[PDB]
Amino acid sequence: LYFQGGSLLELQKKYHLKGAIGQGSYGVVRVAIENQTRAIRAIKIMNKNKIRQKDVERIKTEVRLMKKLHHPNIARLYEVYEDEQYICLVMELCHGGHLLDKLNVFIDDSTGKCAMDVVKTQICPCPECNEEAINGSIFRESLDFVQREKLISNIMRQIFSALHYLHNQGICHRDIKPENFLFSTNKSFEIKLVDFGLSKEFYKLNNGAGTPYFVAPEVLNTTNESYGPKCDAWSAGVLLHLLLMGAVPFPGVNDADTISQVLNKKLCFENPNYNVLSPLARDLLSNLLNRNVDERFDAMRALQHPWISQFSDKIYKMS
Ligand SMILES: Nc1ncnc2c1ncn2[C@@H]1O[C@H](COP(=O)(O)OP(=O)(O)NP(=O)(O)O)[C@@H](O)[C@H]1O
Ligand SMILES: [Mg+2]
Ligand SMILES: [Zn+2]
Repeated sequence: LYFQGGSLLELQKKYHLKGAIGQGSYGVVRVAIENQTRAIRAIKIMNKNKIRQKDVERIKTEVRLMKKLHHPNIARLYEVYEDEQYICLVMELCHGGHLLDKLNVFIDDSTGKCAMDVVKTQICPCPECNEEAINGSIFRESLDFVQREKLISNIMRQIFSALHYLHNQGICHRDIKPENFLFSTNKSFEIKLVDFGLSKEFYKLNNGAGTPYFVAPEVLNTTNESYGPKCDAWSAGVLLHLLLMGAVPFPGVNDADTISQVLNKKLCFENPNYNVLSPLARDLLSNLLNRNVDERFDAMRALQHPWISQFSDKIYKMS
C-alpha cells in the first residue's frame, strides 16, 4: 500500500481540514479547504493497517483509475498523500449527498404509481453550504409525470455519458448502483460517479461481482471474467427501473433470492404495469434489460436513444 504520495506534513500545510461528510470502512471523508486556492475538497482518509487486516488491489486500482480519469460526471482525484499508516485522497467534493438521499422514490399507495420527491439534503458542513443554509429558507418537492421523466432522463444522460467515456477508456465499472453516484450540489441535478473499487480494465479481465440487485445475469452466470462492459448498461437499466417504477426488477428477500431472480426472470415489458411509462422510457428499459448481450444497448446507443436525445440536435432556436 504505497501510492508515491506526498507527505502528511505537506497535506496539513496545504489544506485546512473541516467536518466529516461521510465515513467509509477505513476512515472518514472530510471537507477540506485548499489554503492557497480556497478550493473546497473532499479528503478521504484510509487507515492502511485496517485495510491489510484483499481490498489492497482494489484500492490501488481505484486510486490509479480515478487519478487518470477526466469527465464532468466522474469525481476527480487530484492528489494523494500518505505515511506508513494512512492514505489520504484529495478529491472533488460532492455537496448533494447520494442519488437516493436527494431523490425520494416510492410507490404511492393510493394510485399504485411510482412517486418522486426531491429533497434538499443537509449533509455537507462546508463553508458554502453553511452560508447558504443560514441566509436562506427551506424541503420535499413533489414531481408530476412530466417532471419525473425529464429529471430521470437527465440523470440517465449523465450516467451514460460517464459510462461511454469509461468504456472508451477501456474500463469496466462493475458496480453501477445509486449509492455510487453523488449530487455535486443542492443547487442542480449534476451527478458524479465517485467509486471505482470494483472497476477493471478490459485488458486485465481473465488475468487471474457487484451488489446483487444491479449485477447482470451474464456476470452471475460466468465462472470467471468472460463478460463485457454491457454488464454496466444492464446495471444502469436496473437503476433506471428503480427510478421509474419505485422498485428494482429483481427484489429478492436476500442475495440468494436476488441472484436467482436476475438469472431466471425474463422481463416482459408487455406486463400491463409498464403502461405507466412513456413509450420511449419503456423502450429504453427493454433495450438495457435485454438478457441477450449482443442485442442489449451499450452506453452509446443509450445516449442516441430519443428518451435521452430528443431535445438535442435542433436546427432553429425555438426558445
Ligand atoms: N468525493 C466525495 N464527495 C462527497 N462525499 C464523498 C465523496 N467520496 C465519498 N464520499 C462519502 O463518503 C462515504 C464513504 O465513502 P466510500 O467510498 O463508500 O468508502 P467505503 O469504505 O468504500 N464504504 P462502502 O462503499 O459503503 O463500502 C460515501 O457514502 C460518500 O457519501
Ligand atoms: Mg467507496
Ligand atoms: Zn458543501
